[PDB]
Order: sequence, then C-alpha cells, then structure tokens
Amino acid sequence: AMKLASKTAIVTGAARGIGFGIAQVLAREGARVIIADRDAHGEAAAASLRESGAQALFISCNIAEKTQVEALFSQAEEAFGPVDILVNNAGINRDAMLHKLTEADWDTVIDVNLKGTFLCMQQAAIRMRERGAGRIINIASASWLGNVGQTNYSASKAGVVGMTKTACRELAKKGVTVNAICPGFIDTDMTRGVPENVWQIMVSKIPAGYAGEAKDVGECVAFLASDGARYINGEVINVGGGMVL
Amino acid sequence: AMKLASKTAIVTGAARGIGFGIAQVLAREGARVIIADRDAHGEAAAASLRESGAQALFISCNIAEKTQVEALFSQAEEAFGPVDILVNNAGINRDAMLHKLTEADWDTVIDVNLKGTFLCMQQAAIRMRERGAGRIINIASASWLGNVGQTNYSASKAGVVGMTKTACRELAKKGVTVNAICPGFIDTDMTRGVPENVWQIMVSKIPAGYAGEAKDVGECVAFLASDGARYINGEVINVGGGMVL
Amino acid sequence: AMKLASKTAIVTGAARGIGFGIAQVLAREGARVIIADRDAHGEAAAASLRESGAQALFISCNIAEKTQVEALFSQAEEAFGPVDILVNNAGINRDAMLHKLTEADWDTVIDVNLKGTFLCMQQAAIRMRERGAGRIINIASASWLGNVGQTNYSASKAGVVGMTKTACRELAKKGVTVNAICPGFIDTDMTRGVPENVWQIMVSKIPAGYAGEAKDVGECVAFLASDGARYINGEVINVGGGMVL
Amino acid sequence: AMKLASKTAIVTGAARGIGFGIAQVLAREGARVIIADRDAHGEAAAASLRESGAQALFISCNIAEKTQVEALFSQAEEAFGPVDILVNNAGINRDAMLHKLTEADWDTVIDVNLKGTFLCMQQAAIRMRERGAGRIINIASASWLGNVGQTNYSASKAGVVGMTKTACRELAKKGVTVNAICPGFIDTDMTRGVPENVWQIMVSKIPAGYAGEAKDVGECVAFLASDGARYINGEVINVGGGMVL
Ligand SMILES: NC(=O)C1=CN([C@@H]2O[C@H](COP(=O)(O)OP(=O)(O)OC[C@H]3O[C@@H](n4cnc5c(N)ncnc54)[C@H](O)[C@@H]3O)[C@@H](O)[C@H]2O)C=CC1
Ligand SMILES: NC(=O)C1=CN([C@@H]2O[C@H](COP(=O)(O)OP(=O)(O)OC[C@H]3O[C@@H](n4cnc5c(N)ncnc54)[C@H](O)[C@@H]3O)[C@@H](O)[C@H]2O)C=CC1
Ligand SMILES: [Cl-]
Ligand SMILES: [Cl-]
Ligand SMILES: [Cl-]
Ligand SMILES: [Cl-]
Ligand SMILES: [Cl-]
Ligand SMILES: [Cl-]
Ligand SMILES: [Cl-]
Ligand SMILES: [Cl-]
Ligand SMILES: [K+]
Ligand SMILES: [K+]
Repeated sequence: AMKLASKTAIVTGAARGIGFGIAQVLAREGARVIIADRDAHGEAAAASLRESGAQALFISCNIAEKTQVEALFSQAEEAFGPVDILVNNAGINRDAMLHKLTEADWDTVIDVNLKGTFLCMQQAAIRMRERGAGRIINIASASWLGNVGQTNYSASKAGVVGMTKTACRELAKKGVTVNAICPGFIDTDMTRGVPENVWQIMVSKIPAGYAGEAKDVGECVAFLASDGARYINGEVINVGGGMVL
Repeated sequence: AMKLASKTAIVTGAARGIGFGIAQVLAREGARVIIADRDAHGEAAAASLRESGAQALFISCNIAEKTQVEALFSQAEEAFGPVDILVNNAGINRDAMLHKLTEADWDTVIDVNLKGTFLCMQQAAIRMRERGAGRIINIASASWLGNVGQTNYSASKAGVVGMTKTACRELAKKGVTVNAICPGFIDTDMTRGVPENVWQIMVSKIPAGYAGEAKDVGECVAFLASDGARYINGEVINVGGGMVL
Repeated sequence: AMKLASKTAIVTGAARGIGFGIAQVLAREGARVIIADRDAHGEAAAASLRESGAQALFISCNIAEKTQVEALFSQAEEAFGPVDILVNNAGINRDAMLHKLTEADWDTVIDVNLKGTFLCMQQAAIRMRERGAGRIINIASASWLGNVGQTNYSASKAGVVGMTKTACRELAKKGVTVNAICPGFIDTDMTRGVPENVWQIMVSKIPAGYAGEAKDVGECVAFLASDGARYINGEVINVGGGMVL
Repeated sequence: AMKLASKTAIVTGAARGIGFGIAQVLAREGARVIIADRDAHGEAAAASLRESGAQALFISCNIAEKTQVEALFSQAEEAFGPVDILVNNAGINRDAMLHKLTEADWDTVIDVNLKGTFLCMQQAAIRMRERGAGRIINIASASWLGNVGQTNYSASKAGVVGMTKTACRELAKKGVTVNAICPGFIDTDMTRGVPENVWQIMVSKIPAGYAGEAKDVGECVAFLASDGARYINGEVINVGGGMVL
C-alpha cells in the first residue's frame, strides 16, 4: 500500500511547483517529508501535507550556502531520524542570450542550480555511504542538451547530469542510487509567468499534446526512491510527454 | 494497492528468464497476463501465475509470422478483453564476429528480435490508437550501443530503440506511451551458463557490485505500465546497476 | 598535398546525391574511387570523376545480395588494389505510419539499409583486420532517434549505429576505425522530390537556415578517412547544421 | 593548400599539453595563433610556433576575470586581426570524492573550466555574430558523463557541453559553428607522472590499444575550424580510440 513507509525524504524547493508535487507523491507513499526551501511559503506547504495526514516539517534553507545545508541535514535527522531520500529540485532561471548574459546572472544561476545541488548531494553522500543505503534524485532540465537564451541554465543542468553519473560510480557499491529527472514543460507558477504565445509554442513541441503536472514528476521520483528501482542508477529519465527540446 | 488491476498485458518470450520475471511483477499488480512464446514451457509458466492467484494464459506464437501475431491479439482479447499493455521481450542470440557472422544467423536474430518487435507493435498501434489509451514497453539490451561478437544483436536492439522513439512521435497524441528498457547483467538460467570465473569478473565491473534479477526489469515495466508514468514517452531506461557496457 | 593520396575507396550509392558528393571529395583528396551502385547512372558518375583528372570505376551491385557484395570487393581490388576505405551510403525509404507499414516495405528497407550495410562491413572487416589498417564510414540518419512515418527507416539507421559501435570494439585494436555520419537534411534528388510545404517545414528546423550540400557530408568523410582521424572510433557525427529532428 | 590560411585563432591554456598540440596543428594549417594562458611558458610556446615559420603571439591571461578576457580579444584582434577561431582548452583538476571535495576545490574548478569557457565564448559571440562567420571549439572531457573523484570536473565539462549546444542554437543562423571535443586518455608531460601499472590499466580501457597524442585532438580541431565543417554544429566528438570512460 505504502512502498515508502518508514523513509525520511528531503525535497529542496518543495514550497511550490514541481517540488511540492514530489512532496505530495512521497507523502502519499507514507514517506516523512522535509520541505527544504528558501521561501517561508514552505511552512504553508508543510502544514498542507500534515493536514492531509502525512508527517511534514519546513526547514528554511538557501542550498547555495554550505552552513545552511549542514543545518538542513542536522535538523532533518533530529526531527525524523536518518534521511533515506534526497530530491534536489531547487532551481532558478536568469535567461539571456550568450552575448548579453551578465556576470551576475551567470554567478547566481551556477551558485544555486550547480553548487547548491553539489552541497546537498555531499551531505547526503557523507551519511548514506556509511549507512549502506540511500536515494539521491536530481531534477535537471530538457535544456541540459541546449536551449536558446539559457547559456547559464543549460550549463548548470548539464553539470547536474555529470555529477549524477559521477555520484552513481562512487556510491553504487554502497547500495545507493543517484538518478536525474529531466522534466520537459510542467505547469507551475514559473511556466504560468511566461507570455500567452510562449505557452502555445512550447505545448506545440509536446507529442502528448499538453503541459505535464507537478505530480507527473512526483510519480517518477517515488518510483526511483522505492526498493524496486534499486538496479536503476546514473540514469536520466525525461518526463516531458516525449518532447525533444 | 493494485495499480495494474483491470488491465490486460501481453508479454512475448515470457516462458522463462527475464520475460517470466516481468510476467510475475505485472501479475503481482493484479494484471491479466498473456504469455506469448514458441517455448512449450510457457504453459507451466502461465499455470505458476494462476497458482499465485492471478489470471494468466499461454499462447504458442511465433512473432516472426504476421498471421500468428494477428491471431495472438485476437485470441488474447476474446479471453481477457482489450490489450492495454504490450511487453516486447522475445529476443534470441546468435553471437559471432563481424568477419564470420553467417547470413543465416543474421536473418534469424533480425527476423525475431527486430521484425518480431515490429509486427507486435503494429498490431498494438492499430488498436491502441483507436481506444485513445495504451502502453508499449520494448525490452532492448545494454548491447544497443555496441558489444563484441554481437553485430546482429546490437543491430536488432539498436533498431528496437529507433522504433520506440518513432512510435512515441506517432502515438503520444493518442494517449499511448512507447518506452524501452535496457537490462544489464541479469542473473537467470540462460546467463548461469558462462564460466563462473568470467561471471565474477563481469559482476566486478557492475558499480552496484551484484547481478540484477528478472523482477528488477519487471519493477521498471510495472511502473511504465501504470497511469502515473503517462508523461514518460520515448525513453530508454537502463536496469544494469549503473553499468556502462 | 592530398591527404587520401595512394588510397582506394568504395562508396555505395555514389551514383547521385550524398554518395556522389562523397566520391567527389574523396577524389579531390587523390583517392581512387569505386562507384558501387545498383543504378547504371553510376557509370556516368565514374566517367565524370575520370574527366576531372581522378581515377574512378563503376561496379553494378545490389548490397542486399551477398554474392554481388563479394564480387564488388574482388573486382575493386583487382582494379585499384587493396580497399583502404569503405563508405556505406546506399539506402532507401518506404515511409508509412506504424499502423499501415506493409510487411513488404519493412523487408525491403531492412534488407537494404541494415543487412546491405552489414554484408559490406563484413567484406571490409575480413580484409582490413589482416592488413592492420582500414576505414569504415556508415551513413545513418538523424532519424536513428525517431521520426514520424519512418518505423522501418529509423530501425535500419539505428541498427547501423549499433553495428558501428560493435565493429569499433572488434576492429579498433587492428588499427581500423568504424564511424557513422548522421546527415540532417541534405539537398538531393530524393529530398527535392517531396512537396514544397514539407521542404520548408524541414528547413525551418535547421538552425543554420538551409539544407546542406552533398559535399558537406563528403568533407566529414574525407576527414574520418585520413590518418589525422585515427583516434576517432565508434562516433556518431551529425552533419545537419545543428538540426535536432 | 593549407585550409586555415589568413585565419586568426585563440587557444586558451595552450602553453603546454593538449592546448599546445592544438596550436601546432592550427599553425601547420597556416592559421595565426594567439596562445592565451596564465603560464609564463606561453612565450616559449608562441616562440616555438614562430621558429616553425608561423605567426604566433602569447598573451598572459586569467580567463576567470572578464576584464582580462576582454583585453585578450582586444589585443588579439589589434595584432592579428579578427578572431575567426576560438579554442577553449583552459582546464584544471582538483579531484576528490563527493564526500571530501572542499568548497575551495569546487570553486576553482568551476571558476576556470566553466565560467572561464563562458567569458571567452561570450567575447567570441559578440564579435562573430556581427561578422556572420566564426568557429568556437570547446575541449570538454570523457568525464562529462561521469568519472570517479571528479564531481567538480565532470560538472564543469558537462556544463561546457550544455553551453556548446546552446550557443549552436543562437549562432548557427549567424554562420557560426559551436562544437565540443572530448579527449580520452592523451599522453602529455602532464600525464607521464603516474606509474606504468596505472598507465596499463587506463590503456586496457582503450579499444585502439594505445594512448592518444596532443596532435590527435588538434587534427579534429583543425577540421571543425575549416570552411568544410560549416554544417557540423552543436556536436560532441570523442577523440579517445573508442574508449568509453
Ligand atoms: N517548470 C518547468 O517546466 C521546468 C522546470 N525545471 C526545474 O524544476 C525545478 C522546479 O521548477 P518549478 O517548480 O517550475 O520552479 P518554481 O520557481 O515554481 O519553484 C522552485 C522553488 O525552488 C525554491 N528555490 C529556488 N532557489 C532556491 C535556493 N537557492 N534554495 C532553496 N530553495 C530555492 C523556490 O523558493 C521555489 O519554491 C527547477 O530546478 C527547475 O529548473 C526543469 C525543467 C522544466
Ligand atoms: N538526403 C538526405 O537528406 C538524407 C539522406 N540520408 C541517407 O543518405 C544516403 C543517400 O541519400 P540520398 O543521396 O539523398 O539518396 P538518393 O536516393 O538520391 O541516392 C541513394 C543511392 O543509393 C543507391 N542504392 C539504393 N539502394 C541500393 C542498393 N540496395 N544497392 C546499391 N545501391 C543502392 C541508389 O541507386 C542511389 O544512387 C541514404 O542512405 C539516405 O538514407 C540520411 C539522412 C538524410
Ligand atoms: Cl557583467
Ligand atoms: Cl543566492
Ligand atoms: Cl500537480
Ligand atoms: Cl517497490
Ligand atoms: Cl563469412
Ligand atoms: Cl553465410
Ligand atoms: Cl496492416
Ligand atoms: Cl570546505
Ligand atoms: K535515458
Ligand atoms: K556524438
């Protein structure tokens, strides 16, 4: 009934969008969910999961700062014990054409999407490699293989895939799986913030014929986090309705 | 609790090995399973499933002949109703170096592994595209990106991945998902034939440090067959403990 | 002065389109070219190369038939000596939706594009693995990763990529390189035969903004065939102006 | 004749190893070469290219500082005219296991390998988009798809590949090609430091049976930088004797 019962999970950027969708599917499978986010709306997201009957806790955290990541994993374990699942979802966009991208927009996107994902992966690796069990699921983007106006975003997401495949080689023998999910075009506050015509152009590229939901990504994460996906490691699973960006 | 309940699934080459493991997982999820295979032992395989408390039926069929594939879907529907899931696993080996592969061994591997997967996929498409729903899951091989002494096998499995991505672009808008699985080194009777010393050397190369089971491939098939994996389409998922052949 | 000077090369389907473009560039680099094709127009193509000051010979041949492929290499070696370069370009199209592709259109495309490419590669392997030197360049398609209405073509081209990687692993230690080229959309008689709206839709996908020329593919073949590309093996190079089909 | 005559090329980190090998091949093809590196030995490198009868110049430059990258392109064009070719070879290693990598070793590798490549790519894009012609060749690593003890290096090289494909989509219409090269195990003065028993293990992973040379990478750069490779764009070409890291 609940393939993730008795498992603690940390989901970064789970205050809204895809992150909250993953927290909802993990919580539904009986997992204790730690909502890690820099926005105080994460408390409304945790209170929403507890009201549905699940066990959830919000922990304010800027994954770009190592001291806050160390504090995140410390409080999470003092709250729901050992962390068995890590979902690196936290991400941001500062789009610009290569010839216009500012050094500031470059630094912020790489510091959060790439270094941020590194600092979290590291705290999970230090623990999971000793316990001989663990699940690391990184959210990348279909943009990891190129996308106009996303020099900094494609670089960070492509970097997340490289790390995912490196972590697989170092933690696989420790009974840990590290996999990446590349969501195509999902319906969230970020995608609803783009202009009308931009929405239709993207949906016209989706063979399924519609923008995915945050739970579509959550269903794939819940599977990789289960014991049934123990032989899937270092993979990149596209959840974009067959879209080829 | 029974995600595949009320769904009929056809699994080719499921008399023994990986195909039977996939049949056991689909059955465990309360799915009516059809075991299609030339091997007569398939009758004892379907019986083993009816003994576990599931509904199963063996159909002696040669997927290389279109007239027998047309009979497979006809006989499968009048029994358990509309076919919602198709698992193309049937795949034989006739290994030989490129400079010595006989024209006969080539034709046998291609006619069964590639043309066979096409004939089954075609019959599933004619039906699923009208019912506006369906699941096609092709079992290909880590050998699709090359492997010594497998020119005919690498060609066939690489071809299966090519059709998989093509079917995705033609059946996605009809609500049908077409995905492929590439198993690594799976511990089965057929594989427990090579020298034990070569087998231990092969396992030392798997990052996970152990050979997978037929159910490992099944757990992934059961997920792609669920409604929760409706947005995963045209994907190649490796089930080899993070191994790169 | 000329990189491929003193080298004999066989180019299948070099009577027109990409094949003749490849033959023109190889000849420009001082390579003795063997125009292998099933159309008698290859005799005009070979004469056009001899009139340009290069050495060329046409040999009628259906790569689908092994006895005719064996006769091709025999006549090619007694004519210009040992074959140092093999370019598998010969290919056909019998496009149709998965639910309508006839068994005849399936057999013909797989027998030419896949089995035909194999029979040629096999004759090159038998000779090159003994001479300790060689070059095998297979023309695949950007459709190897899927394309609407090309279930048989994608399967055949994907199969060639799989074989390209298998051959690499078996002949790399012999000093032979096996590489594949995936042309995007090249301006030829076949491509100029499709409707005008299809031409604009295909060209609108090319970031470069135009359909490539036959010599663009030939320039890449001339490089892989040189000694400078002795450390490139088992690669899939796209020559489609950055098109992502 | 020489395919790169009258062309100005910038090769970062070309004072030694692969970088200097790339400069030698570009010089041999008649291209003016700007050696950009923090290593003062870059003067002896440029002088060695002038002794061979080519036009070479050394410009001390820290690619992590945008003001020095802006001065590099300014001083480079004032001396040898418009920059037609940009080779991003600059790279460093600060290897460590995921659970040990210091924040400092992470920052220096990302600041030089990823941000450094970005700053140079940006100065090239700003100039090449107005001229309507140009070549950007990024040297990534076989480590972009993962490698033990290289979380930071695999992240920076995978990121370079991500940028490569993004720049392709934004500069293809402007007549500019952006490609990446992934060298496998290359023999350089920066690799003959490990014991031979370590060298043998790495070589047994190379199907070619031997480690490559700096010029094997240079030959591929000279081709992509030629007018004949104008239709190759957004590609990742492996130069590792068919080795799969
Ligand atoms: N939505 C889409 O269509 C696609 C998005 N993605 C990725 O999916 C992830 C989530 O996407 P959305 O839900 O649309 O994003 P969103 O912007 O709607 O929500 C992201 C959440 O991450 C949090 N966050 C951002 N930076 C953070 C940091 N440094 N530390 C902690 N929390 C931080 C924000 O507070 C926010 O709650 C991102 O990594 C995004 O790049 C991937 C491809 C497609
Ligand atoms: N033209 C394009 O845009 C693209 C073409 N390709 C591939 O490039 C190759 C050449 O394409 P095009 O020049 O446009 O085609 P084409 O039809 O103009 O020329 C192909 C040549 O192959 C020969 N041929 C066909 N079957 C043969 C057989 N069984 N034995 C011997 N010769 C045979 C034909 O006589 C013809 O001369 C084909 O393999 C094609 O699939 C792939 C990507 C795109
Ligand atoms: Cl700036
Ligand atoms: Cl920040
Ligand atoms: Cl949702
Ligand atoms: Cl499970
Ligand atoms: Cl033979
Ligand atoms: Cl034979
Ligand atoms: Cl039919
Ligand atoms: Cl530190
Ligand atoms: K994949
Ligand atoms: K490639």
